Amino acid sequence: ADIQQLEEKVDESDVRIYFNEKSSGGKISIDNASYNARKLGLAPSSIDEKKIKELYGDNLTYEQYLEYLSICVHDKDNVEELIKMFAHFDNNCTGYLTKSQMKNILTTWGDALTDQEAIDALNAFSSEDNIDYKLFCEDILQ
Amino acid sequence: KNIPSLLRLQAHLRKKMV
Repeated sequence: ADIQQLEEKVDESDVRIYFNEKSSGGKISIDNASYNARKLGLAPSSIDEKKIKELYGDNLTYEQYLEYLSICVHDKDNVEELIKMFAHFDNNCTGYLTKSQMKNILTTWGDALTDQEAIDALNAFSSEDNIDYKLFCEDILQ
Repeated sequence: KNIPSLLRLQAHLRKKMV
């Protein structure tokens, strides 16, 4: 995604308003840029954050913030890759993982969530201890 | 293993919680 594509997917008015909400001295921190990206429905990972940081440092001008948002687009995202990641841990091929198991996965590798973030993400999907991870991934991409 | 896909999942969880 370049900025032109980005501004067909998100509303530029929101992009600007959210920048104004968080900016200081005409610039926005990467943490606040990621917060804005999420509000706009985008899903940055640490890969995207480290990329923009290498280019511009941790405090972005408006145009650099636009370039960051374009990096956050991720058109190739899909449910299948997520299900397959969880299915890796589903040895008995039940289609289920417990909340404890999913919490472990989410808080151990990659851009690890805190225990509370993981608990809150899981409890929000289901009151029950056994999670149909296929249904969970469909819901997370909703 | 499968780290890229895990990062995408964690990214969507952070998105949804925002």
